[PDB]
Amino acid sequence: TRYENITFNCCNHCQGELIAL
Amino acid sequence: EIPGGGTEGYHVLRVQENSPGHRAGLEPFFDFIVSINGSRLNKDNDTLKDLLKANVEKPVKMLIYSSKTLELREASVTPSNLWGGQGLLGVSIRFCSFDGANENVWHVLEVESNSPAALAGLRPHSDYIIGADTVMNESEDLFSLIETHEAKPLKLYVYNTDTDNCREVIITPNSAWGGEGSLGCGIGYGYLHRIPT
Ligand SMILES: [Zn+2]
Repeated sequence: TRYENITFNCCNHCQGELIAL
Repeated sequence: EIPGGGTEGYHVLRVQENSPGHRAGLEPFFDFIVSINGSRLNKDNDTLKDLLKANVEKPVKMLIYSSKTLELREASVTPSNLWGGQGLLGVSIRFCSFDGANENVWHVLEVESNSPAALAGLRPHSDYIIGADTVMNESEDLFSLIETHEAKPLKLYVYNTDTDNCREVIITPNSAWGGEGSLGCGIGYGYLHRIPT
């Protein structure tokens, strides 16, 4: 089981590039 | 109460613990940043990044839509490079839109002892599967993914109502586990099986 600083890139609506800010 | 209207915004997908985003209460997966200091973020451009840069060490006000609560809220966030980590917020985002976001979740119901579900650490009633590393945009898609991962490890993203946190689990569906199906837990989908509001 992972719990930390996860990127939940599992949305079918996301359109833009993944950006860290 | 979103000045400017529309459903576009920045989907928050990662919030590093102890970051300014974390301190402000930004929640990965559920939160969409829809405005900053009253500027509507309804276009995929550099406005958000630039406003953060202009406001380093200055609190900014974000308007956020949550697909968990289905509500708007304001949060104060202080962009900073002094918190120890990388980035002024410590978050990752993608331009997105929040309409329909709350519907793609699968509610874990009863979990049988010694089942693939039990072994993966799925928790009855309080866990909601929120996605995987492939697209799932219809009720049957988790079940299809389970089928296509017969006897193979499958990563699932899971929210829990009691801890109010998301995590990653690995499940290995297995039709030979001893009981019915390959999962050994019930799964609910639809308006009765969404994260409690
Ligand atoms: Zn999204």
